[PDB]
Amino acid sequence: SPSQVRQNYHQDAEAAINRQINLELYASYVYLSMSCYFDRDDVALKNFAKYFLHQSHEEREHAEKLMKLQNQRGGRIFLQDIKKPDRDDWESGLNAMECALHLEKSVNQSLLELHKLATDKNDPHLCDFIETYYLSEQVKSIKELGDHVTNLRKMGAPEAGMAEYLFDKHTLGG
Amino acid sequence: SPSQVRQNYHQDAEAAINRQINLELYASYVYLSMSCYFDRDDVALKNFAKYFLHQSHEEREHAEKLMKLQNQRGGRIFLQDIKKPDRDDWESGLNAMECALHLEKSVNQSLLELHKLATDKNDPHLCDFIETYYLSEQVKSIKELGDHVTNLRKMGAPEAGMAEYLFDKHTLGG
Amino acid sequence: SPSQVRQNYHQDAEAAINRQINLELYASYVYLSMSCYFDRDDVALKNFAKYFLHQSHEEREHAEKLMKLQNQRGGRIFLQDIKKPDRDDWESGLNAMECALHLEKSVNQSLLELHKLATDKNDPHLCDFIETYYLSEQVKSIKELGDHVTNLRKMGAPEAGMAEYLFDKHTLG
Amino acid sequence: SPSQVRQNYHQDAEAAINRQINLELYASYVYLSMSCYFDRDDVALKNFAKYFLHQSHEEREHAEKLMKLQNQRGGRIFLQDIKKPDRDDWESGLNAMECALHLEKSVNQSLLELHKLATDKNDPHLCDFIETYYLSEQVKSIKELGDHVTNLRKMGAPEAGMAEYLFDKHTLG
Amino acid sequence: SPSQVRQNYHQDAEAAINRQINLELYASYVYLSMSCYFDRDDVALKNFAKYFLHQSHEEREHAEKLMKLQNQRGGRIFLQDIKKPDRDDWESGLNAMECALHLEKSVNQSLLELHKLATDKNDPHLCDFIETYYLSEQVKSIKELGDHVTNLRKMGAPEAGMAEYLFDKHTLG
Amino acid sequence: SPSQVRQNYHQDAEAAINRQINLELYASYVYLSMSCYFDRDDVALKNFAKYFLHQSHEEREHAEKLMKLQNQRGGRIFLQDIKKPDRDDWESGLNAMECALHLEKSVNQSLLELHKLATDKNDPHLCDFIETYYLSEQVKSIKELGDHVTNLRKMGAPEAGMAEYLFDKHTLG
Ligand SMILES: [Fe+3]
Ligand SMILES: [Fe+3]
Ligand SMILES: [Fe+3]
Ligand SMILES: [Fe+3]
Ligand SMILES: [Fe+3]
Ligand SMILES: [Fe+3]
Ligand SMILES: [Fe+3]
Repeated sequence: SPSQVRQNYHQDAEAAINRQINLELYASYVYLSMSCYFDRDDVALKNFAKYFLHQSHEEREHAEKLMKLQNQRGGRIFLQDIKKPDRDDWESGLNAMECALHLEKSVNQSLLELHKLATDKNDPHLCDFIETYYLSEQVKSIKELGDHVTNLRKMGAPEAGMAEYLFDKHTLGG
Repeated sequence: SPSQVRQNYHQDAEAAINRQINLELYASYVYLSMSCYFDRDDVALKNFAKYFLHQSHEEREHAEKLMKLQNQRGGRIFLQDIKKPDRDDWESGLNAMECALHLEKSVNQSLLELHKLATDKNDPHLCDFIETYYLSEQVKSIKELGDHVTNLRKMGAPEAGMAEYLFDKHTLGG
Repeated sequence: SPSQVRQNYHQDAEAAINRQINLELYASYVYLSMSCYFDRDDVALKNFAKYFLHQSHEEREHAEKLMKLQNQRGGRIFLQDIKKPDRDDWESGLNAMECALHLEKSVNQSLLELHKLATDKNDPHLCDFIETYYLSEQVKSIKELGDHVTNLRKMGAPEAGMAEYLFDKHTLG
Repeated sequence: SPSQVRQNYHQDAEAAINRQINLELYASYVYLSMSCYFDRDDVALKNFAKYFLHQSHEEREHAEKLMKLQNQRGGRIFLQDIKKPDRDDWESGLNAMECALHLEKSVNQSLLELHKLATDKNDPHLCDFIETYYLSEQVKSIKELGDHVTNLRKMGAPEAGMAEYLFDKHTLG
Repeated sequence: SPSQVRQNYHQDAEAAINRQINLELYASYVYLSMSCYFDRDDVALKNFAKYFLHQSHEEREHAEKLMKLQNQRGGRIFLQDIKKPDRDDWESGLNAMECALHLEKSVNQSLLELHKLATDKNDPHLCDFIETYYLSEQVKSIKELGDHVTNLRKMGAPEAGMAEYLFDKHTLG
Repeated sequence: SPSQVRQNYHQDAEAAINRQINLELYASYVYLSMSCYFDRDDVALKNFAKYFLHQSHEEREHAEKLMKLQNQRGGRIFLQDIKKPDRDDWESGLNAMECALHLEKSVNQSLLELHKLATDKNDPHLCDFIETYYLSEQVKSIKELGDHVTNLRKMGAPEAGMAEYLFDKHTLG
């Protein structure tokens, strides 16, 4: 019945990876929607779009790595519907960063509980895997997104329209 | 209020793109699933997996180009749920190619009707856009999957053991 | 009388090319006027000048390619006067971008009508020629101009001083 | 049963491609004959021969590119006899160019008939395939051949001796 | 009020530069009409068109430089209609060279009058500008067009049709 | 009536070359049929396709060299209809090789008769021409196709599915 490679891999941990894979693919789809917003003619911020397009592809990459982990440990992949993002119009550059900040913190919460579940079942490989390739990256993203909000707020976006334009050119342009 | 860049871009075409975007994103999620199936330890065909992963990212690329088209013509993007693949287990190498063959014909089928619509609304830009970047790619990709199914069939897949193993090395290896 | 190389080229289509050849040359002259407005000392926006001068050269290049299409298909070119632009002063960078957008949209409306006639006279080469080299760039340029107008509106041009100046260095530079 | 890759590909389109294939091969054979004529010791125009040899191999490629299309869409390649050229002695450099001009307009006419068949059966892939790789090249080859005739006529060929000799070196060489 | 940069720049000179700008744009637009003529399938002189297109682009660059002068000195550019060429059919290469020689001499005439105008108003910058970038160039152009008209006559154009063909390859190639 | 270059070139040998030209053009056509067959979606052997397409073009090179031979010896090229291949469906990789083997032996027989006839008429140049560029080349093609026929039979083609698929990669790739 079980996979020939399976060893110290609980069936609950297997299910939480399938949930995370879906939650990672959900993140990718949200960031893709954001990118499209800033590429609109009535928004027209290419480096906001380019930034969020890059973030979308990393989430696609994060989803694929869990799928490889699932198969590595002997667990089987089962995919669900990827839900559409909560909103289509994201208003402005600032709001998108704040929705993204919340999105990454939600993903981080799912990973922490996943790591908590991995610890409870004495799964040190899965605890190492989440520690190395995910928890560090989420802390880095959450801090980065927090910085972008901190500056945009100070600059006076979105009321002062010259704020988001100058952010797009300097911070996201290099 | 409406798009200042909009011109001769009928509102049904705008909607037909939104459904076409979801179709290309679906196809990517179908290919992603297939790639991971051959990555399982009880299937273990590396170049089958690597092949379908490439097809998935091309279907992702195709979706993003339609999303760019939507913004170019002054349309507005509205996203739906990306539905899961009809099955989780893809039986064998031959079967996945046959499922991919049929999938591409459904994607092409939609594009033809999208061209038919675009021709009836007298939109030469959207007609040439589909002609240039999609109909050529679909006919080429269907022919390719037709060739693979043939070779895997003649070789005796999947009951004959070396059929898919040798095909993974020779044809899908390079 | 008819040319040795003439085949499936309707006389209505032939004349429609010459009208377009004039419209492309007119668009070039409009863009040359715009470019010079920013070259003025009391406007002094050097990248707005480079931008519209480049568009002025490409509209000439578009006009040159339509002329080449006329001779390829055996039709005869008949040039008309080139009209002057409807205004000399363009006020600001934003206003010039908004005018340019309407110009490109009006040129596209001429190209769309030209494609219609080709379909109604069963000329597939002429339809392809317009599709391949013209409609693609119009939508692309229109979209680009739409972006420039959107950004400038939000920044607060032309009444906010640094709006157009900074746009000059960042987007156009 | 039909092919596994077949979709929106009519029976008349499939069969029209087979005729179009034989036409391109026939044209290749015509150009091949022209080329070998100028290699004769009593004609001896090397760049006339090398020019028409080049047009022979490009037709062969056009014929091979249709066969590629035939297999992609799920149709099947039925071949036919390639008819010998209507004449062997092409007389002069001017006459061969006039005969090639006629031949290229005939092939272009057949591709136009093929396009409206593809248009009638709502096959946009076959319409684009013809638009992209054939119609545009046929207009160029007809125009190119027309230009060559026009010069040779003004030079005074074939009565004028150095007309075809110098055209060989300058325009073709 | 006068521009901040305006100094020793008379309004008649300002107005005459704008009339010159139009004449430079007219000169350009004439050359393009010539270029289009030689690209025709019944004329088919490739380097003739090459030559006349080059002159069109240079006359365009001459006008753009005169516009830059207008803004440099403080003047303001007022554009006018660019009149169409006084004929559509240019008949021959020899005739187009004679019409071009005629054109350049007329443009030189205008600049000679623009120079004395500047001389009268004691404008040493504008006198130098015209001497440096225009008067020397117009004499060079007229001399070159003199040479081609001369060479084309002595060769026997346009009755000997091989003459214009060989002048296309050897002098303009 | 006799060509200025012609010497020791019997008119039977001239007529025989014209038949060989047609036979080489036939052989080129048969290979083109075979190549296209393996490019079908339901066959899908891309290197078999490449192998026979290469032979088709080398048969055209053989034909063209014979056409150059004809003009060198003052003979005149008279072209006939290129007959269509005996079949459209070539069945399998094995069958195509055996048909190719039969074709190369048919062509070789026609060459040996052409050489025999050339030896009867004491035409030592024509004998050497067929020895140097055709006879030695044919023996190789027949030997090479002999190997491919043997290996496919040994592997158990086409009944064993992997036979021709694997032969496609290792031998022909
Ligand atoms: Fe993630
Ligand atoms: Fe796709
Ligand atoms: Fe344009
Ligand atoms: Fe089209
Ligand atoms: Fe052709
Ligand atoms: Fe000038
Ligand atoms: Fe041979």
